[PDB]
Amino acid sequence: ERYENLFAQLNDRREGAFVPFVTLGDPGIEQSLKIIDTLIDAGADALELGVPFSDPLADGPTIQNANLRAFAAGVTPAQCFEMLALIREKHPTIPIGLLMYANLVFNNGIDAFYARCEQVGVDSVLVADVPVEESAPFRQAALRHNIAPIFICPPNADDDLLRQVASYGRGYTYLLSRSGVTGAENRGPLHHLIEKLKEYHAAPALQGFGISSPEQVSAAVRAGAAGAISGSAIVKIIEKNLASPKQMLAELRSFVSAMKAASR
Amino acid sequence: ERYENLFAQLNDRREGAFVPFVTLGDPGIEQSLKIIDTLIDAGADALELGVPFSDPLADGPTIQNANLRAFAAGVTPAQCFEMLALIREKHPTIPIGLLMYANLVFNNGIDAFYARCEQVGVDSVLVADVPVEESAPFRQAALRHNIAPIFICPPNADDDLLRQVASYGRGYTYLLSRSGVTGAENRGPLHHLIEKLKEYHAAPALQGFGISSPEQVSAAVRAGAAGAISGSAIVKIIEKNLASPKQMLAELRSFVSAMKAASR
Amino acid sequence: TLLNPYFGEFGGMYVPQILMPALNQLEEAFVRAQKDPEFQAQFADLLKNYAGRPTALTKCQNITAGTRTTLYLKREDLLHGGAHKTNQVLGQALLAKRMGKSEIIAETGAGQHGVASALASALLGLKCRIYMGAKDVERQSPNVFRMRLMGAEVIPVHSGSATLKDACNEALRDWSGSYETAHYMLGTAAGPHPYPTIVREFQRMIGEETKAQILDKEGRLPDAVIACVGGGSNAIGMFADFINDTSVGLIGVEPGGHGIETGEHGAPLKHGRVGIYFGMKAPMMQTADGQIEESYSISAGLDFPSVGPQHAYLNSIGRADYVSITDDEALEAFKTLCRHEGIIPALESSHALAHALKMMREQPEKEQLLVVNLSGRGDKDIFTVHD
Amino acid sequence: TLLNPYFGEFGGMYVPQILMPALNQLEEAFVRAQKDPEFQAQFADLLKNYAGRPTALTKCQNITAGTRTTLYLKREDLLHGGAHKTNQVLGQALLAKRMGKSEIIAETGAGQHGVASALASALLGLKCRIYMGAKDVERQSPNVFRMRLMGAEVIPVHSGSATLKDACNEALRDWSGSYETAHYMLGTAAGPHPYPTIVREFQRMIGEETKAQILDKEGRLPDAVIACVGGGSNAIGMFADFINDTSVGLIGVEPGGHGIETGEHGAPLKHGRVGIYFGMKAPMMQTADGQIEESYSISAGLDFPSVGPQHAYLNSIGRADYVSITDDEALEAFKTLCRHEGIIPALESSHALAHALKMMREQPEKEQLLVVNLSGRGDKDIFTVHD
Ligand SMILES: O=P(O)(O)/C=C/CCSc1cc(F)ccc1O
Ligand SMILES: O=P(O)(O)/C=C/CCSc1cc(F)ccc1O
Ligand SMILES: *Cc1c(COP(=O)(O)O)cnc(C)c1O
Ligand SMILES: *Cc1c(COP(=O)(O)O)cnc(C)c1O
Ligand code: NA
Ligand code: NA
Repeated sequence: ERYENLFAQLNDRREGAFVPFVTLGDPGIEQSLKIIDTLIDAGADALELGVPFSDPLADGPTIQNANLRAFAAGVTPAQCFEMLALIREKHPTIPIGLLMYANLVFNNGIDAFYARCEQVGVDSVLVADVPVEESAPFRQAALRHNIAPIFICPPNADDDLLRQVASYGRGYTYLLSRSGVTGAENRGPLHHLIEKLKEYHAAPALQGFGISSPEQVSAAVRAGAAGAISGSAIVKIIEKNLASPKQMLAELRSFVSAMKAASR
Repeated sequence: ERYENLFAQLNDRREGAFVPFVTLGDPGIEQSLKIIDTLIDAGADALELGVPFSDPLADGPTIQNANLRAFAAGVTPAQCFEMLALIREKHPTIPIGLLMYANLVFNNGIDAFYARCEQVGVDSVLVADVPVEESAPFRQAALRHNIAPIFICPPNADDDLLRQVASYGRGYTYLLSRSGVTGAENRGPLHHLIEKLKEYHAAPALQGFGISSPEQVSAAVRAGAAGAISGSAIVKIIEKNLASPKQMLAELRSFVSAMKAASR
Repeated sequence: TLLNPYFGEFGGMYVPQILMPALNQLEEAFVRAQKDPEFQAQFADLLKNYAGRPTALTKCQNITAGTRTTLYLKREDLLHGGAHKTNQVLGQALLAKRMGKSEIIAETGAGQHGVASALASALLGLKCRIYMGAKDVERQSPNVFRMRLMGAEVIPVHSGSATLKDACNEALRDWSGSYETAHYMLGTAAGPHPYPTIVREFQRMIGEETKAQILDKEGRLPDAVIACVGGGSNAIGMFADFINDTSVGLIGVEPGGHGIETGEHGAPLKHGRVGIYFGMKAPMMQTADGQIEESYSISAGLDFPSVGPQHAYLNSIGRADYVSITDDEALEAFKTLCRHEGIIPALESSHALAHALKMMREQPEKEQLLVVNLSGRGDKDIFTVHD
Repeated sequence: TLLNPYFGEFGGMYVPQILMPALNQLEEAFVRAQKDPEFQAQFADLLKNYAGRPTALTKCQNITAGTRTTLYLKREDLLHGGAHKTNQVLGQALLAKRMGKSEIIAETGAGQHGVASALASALLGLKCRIYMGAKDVERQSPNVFRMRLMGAEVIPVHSGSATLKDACNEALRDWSGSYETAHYMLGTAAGPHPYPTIVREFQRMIGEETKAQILDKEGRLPDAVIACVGGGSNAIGMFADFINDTSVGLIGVEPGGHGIETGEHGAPLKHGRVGIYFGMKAPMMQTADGQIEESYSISAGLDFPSVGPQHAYLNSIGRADYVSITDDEALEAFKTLCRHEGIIPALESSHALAHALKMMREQPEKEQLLVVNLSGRGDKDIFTVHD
């Protein structure tokens, strides 16, 4: 119930949630651990973590390169779970969501993957390539191990989808602001969905895709969303400062402080 | 009637005719004129002269190269007729036969080509690619300008052909000893033809193709043929001694003296 | 959905939520098209007068001399374009048109699907976009020039391993943002439903023609029909009409590469592991950690690292049997057909021929009526087989 | 002879006396074959089940948009081997067999006739010998490997200009000594009788099929049929069945090279001079002195420096009309068909298309029903057109 607690807390502060994304192991394990602590220290309310996958078909160049850089460092899925445990042993309340692709969770049993998530302290799991029509086994397994199954609500969702998403999801509802793939390279009116989701008692919505500026997060909150997720804008700072780790952390701090301030 | 006179003369000597072949202009005009006089001086009874043609489809490598060497020297058909006139102005009785391909005589009128042959002192003309079935116009033109039309009698000629050859030919009947193309590279029983040709009152037969040794000409005579033609064996001596003109003439002499001696 | 997305445990619709309406749209347009005599008449005319349908069925007498086998070959190598791939793309193009679409997105490895998509679009007036891994682009200059000459836009993908896999990715990425104006022309009988069903249906002519053809020439159905399996389109097209004829054996051939035992092959259905990828649940070339891997073969066209769901299913119930053939084995069959029948087969098809040749050779006294699907022409492979 | 060796003033039998019985033999075997329903049934089966007969007749709608021309293309590019040349060699091979012959002698320039002779011999069990000028051998490595792979012996001729001309020579030289066991497979509708007559007759299917085909699709005979003229085989094959249909125009297209005015072309029938060569009386590429010269063109296959006697004759009486098309003109037509119809035409056939395109463009408001003979595939020319 990490998400439930955070949201009730943020509401009591009339505040929105700022959730940054990074790929576990980019540019290296040790440096990644360092980036994550900097993220939290600067104000992150929750975390969205992607484990390195060979074929990320829902990601743009920025995030595609994050996976490649991680692969270059030799980060394996088993090494990822080791990283996750340390992050929780350090930060007990922060919600942690995993960005996954289907094969990595089905690979050696759907059940066993979610069991491992529980054992590590993971809070939610979004499988980018599993639509509602195919979620049954992932939904069931997640619920059985106290992991929240994240469902995606596209900007063109009809009543039938909205009702389904509201009913099956938990933790947070991923409100897709745009069509296409991840990328702050190009920007992205969700008032209607936001109201209908609230009507069907869906989990609080977090707006994701294209969010790269302070004004963008304030707008999400004003629309009625409980917060916003930002990945490319974050990963871009890592890409920029690969030769100067210290520079990375410093610039990483300034960006998330600015973004957090915008949710007040 | 140059052929008629020569043959009656040779018969009165109980002798056969030795006829060497060369390509006009090989290896060069001046040197060719020199080779021809050497040929006659050493004993040649008559001459078979080929004018350079681009596609000699009845000739083997040896003679193919003679044409190429002539072309390399820049010998043209007009230059050939100039050469022929000088040869006659020097030697008045020796029979001279031309080895031709169809296009060169048809090129600028069949009639005009034979008229030029008369004006130069040519005695006979063999067009290698004109069978009896297609000779009418060449036969007629030749006869009209007192030039003898040479017909080929293959080793497999049936009665109908023998009768045709005997009736249309003049000067000499070209008795093909072999199948295939010109070449002393490979050797080659014509008794039956020789008798039948004599029976139909054909022009005296000269055996050609593959004749390269003294024994070969004596055998031709013994079979009943009035003589023998030899080209590759002659041209080969030219090819051999290109760098030593003097050597050429000397070796050219020895060969034709040996060959001539064999017809006695 | 209107039709079943699964063939037993295999198949499905594993794509992001955003692409689901695109798939339901396509499915519905297909169900309608299939009922429309006007669509059917148009598709038929294009196959006959433009593609060269029906293709011949050639008896190979020289090749089977001294044995009790009678071999015939389905002349798909005589189809316009040099491969079976042409039947499919025409139908899919007519579907895109039916939907009001004016743009085509394509995926290609060796180049064949690229050329076929490019020609269909030129004929039918559609704007074609084609994704090709930078490695394959460099490796396949002839097909790339052919594609461009036919008005198609070729786009090199440098991500991942820069090959078919990554081309497949970039295409979906593109499609997730353009599905409203563009239609994705998938190149094989795999991927998310309704592609496996649509590709089969638009490749059915093959076995349908083969049946009547063999029935006329021999008055009997064959004992077995054989076909190579890269992704599964030519194989399923041959199979389909004979599925309900229990006495006819269906044999699929997968590339063995340097040998199964070396791990250097492209036989996932038989030597891989079931996973979820490319909007599908099916056997796959995978690392122990679930990272998608590459398929290897002398023939570039048998590179697809997975396989069609209907094949995985026909295998599980025992309806069809699958085998593999190595590089050296496919080369031998290539050489043999050139020499004894005067036909130059694609190295792809050569895998199918090679198995038919083994069937004969191994049991020469066995009476057998065989049909191999010669899915393509081999002019393409002259230099490869030469070096 | 049993048949007439001349078409007016053109044609004949200008070969050395030694080869005359070979020609009379061939002629007589042809007259018999032509009367034999069993020969006819065998020839028919090979064309249908092995070569892909009948070939399609495709309407080109995109290409003629905005004009009053209706263009159709004879799909000879869909024949096994990629060219019309295949029909011919099968018949000639069956003739050699009928005669008791077991050896084949062949002539080839660009390689096409070589490949076609090689495949026919492999299928019919004949030993094939092929002569190719050393220049062409070096220039055409792909076809040379194809030939050898098909069991044929390739022999480079270094004499003269080492090209088609010299290949033609060496073949006759060989034939003058082997005619008793070998049969010479001449590659075009030219040479000494009975070759011009036999090649036409074994290429007749083309126009015959086109007639019924257009009659079915339009209920009318075409206004004109167009075809390129290298040696004349594809052109005469299209023409033949329409010769007695006076309302149908017959148009032959010769290569213009860099332009007639530059002397760098291959149009002897219209811009050469009548001579006697290759066992024939016909128009020829010649020097003023009567020395046989070479024909030039962007397409290697239109290199024959002379032309078929029946064409020279149809031209003289006014039955058929002949024109030429330059290199740049043939390239444009190549580009246009790829782009608007998705068909890659041989640069040979492109000369024919280019004229049909001019006919349209020059008089767009003229009602016209045209048929171009697409004699071959253009995969062969990709690199050439690319550089
Ligand atoms: O780069 P952006 O536009 O800011 C988006 C950040 C990444 C959010 S997590 C995620 C969710 C998906 F549904 C698919 C792929 C993903 O990586
Ligand atoms: O080289 P060889 O065998 O001695 C023959 C010499 C050449 C005789 S002249 C001739 C006659 C023909 F009927 C054809 C071509 C020719 O060059
Ligand atoms: C395109 C291609 C294939 C791969 O085929 P699938 O049928 O979809 O497995 C096979 N053979 C040829 C000749 C091809 O061009
Ligand atoms: C072989 C060849 C030719 C030359 O043709 P002829 O018909 O005999 O003039 C023409 N077109 C193609 C495609 C060829 O392959
Ligand atoms: Na595969
Ligand atoms: Na010509």
